[PDB]
Amino acid sequence: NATLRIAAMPALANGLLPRFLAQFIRDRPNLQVSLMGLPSSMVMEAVASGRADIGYADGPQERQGFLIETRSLPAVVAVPMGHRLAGLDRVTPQDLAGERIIKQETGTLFAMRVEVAIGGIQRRPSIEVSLSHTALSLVREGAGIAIIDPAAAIEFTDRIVLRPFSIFIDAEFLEVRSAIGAPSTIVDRFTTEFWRFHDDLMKQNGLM
Amino acid sequence: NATLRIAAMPALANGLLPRFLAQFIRDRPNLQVSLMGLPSSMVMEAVASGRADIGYADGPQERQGFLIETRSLPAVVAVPMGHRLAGLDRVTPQDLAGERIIKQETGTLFAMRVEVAIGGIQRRPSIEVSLSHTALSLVREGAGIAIIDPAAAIEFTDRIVLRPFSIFIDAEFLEVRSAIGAPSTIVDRFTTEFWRFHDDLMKQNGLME
Repeated sequence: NATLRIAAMPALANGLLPRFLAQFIRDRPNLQVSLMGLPSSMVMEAVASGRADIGYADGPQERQGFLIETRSLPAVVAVPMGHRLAGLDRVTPQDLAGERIIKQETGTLFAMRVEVAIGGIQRRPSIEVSLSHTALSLVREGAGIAIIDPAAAIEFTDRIVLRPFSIFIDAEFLEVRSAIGAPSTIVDRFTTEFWRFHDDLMKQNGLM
Repeated sequence: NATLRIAAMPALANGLLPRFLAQFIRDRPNLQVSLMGLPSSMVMEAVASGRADIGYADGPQERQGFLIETRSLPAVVAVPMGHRLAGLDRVTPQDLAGERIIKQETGTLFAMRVEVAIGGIQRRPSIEVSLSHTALSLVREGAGIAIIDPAAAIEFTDRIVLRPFSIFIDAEFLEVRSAIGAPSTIVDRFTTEFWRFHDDLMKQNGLME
């Protein structure tokens, strides 16, 4: 009960999770925590094999053998400060014509659906990245714009403007636990308080 | 129709490279760039197979068949803003006594050597991570301390403090190119201009002398 082993996709594992963990451990100085950043596929493996107590991954995943909590967050467009797209309430694919859109080969279903959504839109030669965080870094430095999940965006909210994407595309987050896992109060408390933290943070910023 | 393909380890791929890339591409409007984050082992394969023009990996690495430029910088101690250790000139292992030191299990020789250097110090039950960026996030959020390479932590210096580590553990960065690969002026430009960008920034913060 003084053990908390977490496996998560690098998205949450590098943003919202360390942020919430910092608050969660204030009560518990003797708590031994492991926060491992893994691909979504290996996150499922870590939970199933018992190497991790909680798993966080990108949907979709096969549910057999797992207890799963889910969230769906609409796609948003991230633009530099003062960019003309900040003048809109809702950004369409056509509004991206002639922009330098950062392409994200992250391997998620979300990223793929996003790229086809803007498949016929004229654009300048891209910068193709492999991480959502890297894309946002380039937008912050003014190298272009990106289409993302809002959870990845929230730690860039000061130097970057967000707008809802006109195409209805949701990013699905999974909280994963083993259906035959060991009863744990600390895991119950963490998973419960994290979603509350997540939901409150997203709703406060008009992202949910 | 020039395309630049760069594979890099988390240390440079997450911070310094994107920041430099934004500057490098602004007056090259029709230049197409790919920046793929990969493990150091996969970076070597990316360069060896031609799937990447330039490679950036942790050291040491199998040199045979490559053209490699080397950087080596001392390990620094990353503490939260206003932490007690921020008032010290150098941080000794004994100075880290009773501190929450985020354990980094990244597979690098640097991180492994680091964990050996502080294995004789009694730490609080810390937080284990597999990503150096996760450790830096935790330091920023005030969750603990971390010994890390300066080039990966330089992007976090807005909210964290870097102090010299009294044990001289050097992180080795490699610029990797195919010895067989055809000559390229855009690559010659990027590689040398990046190192000047890297060196200047490290010197500006006393992380390089």
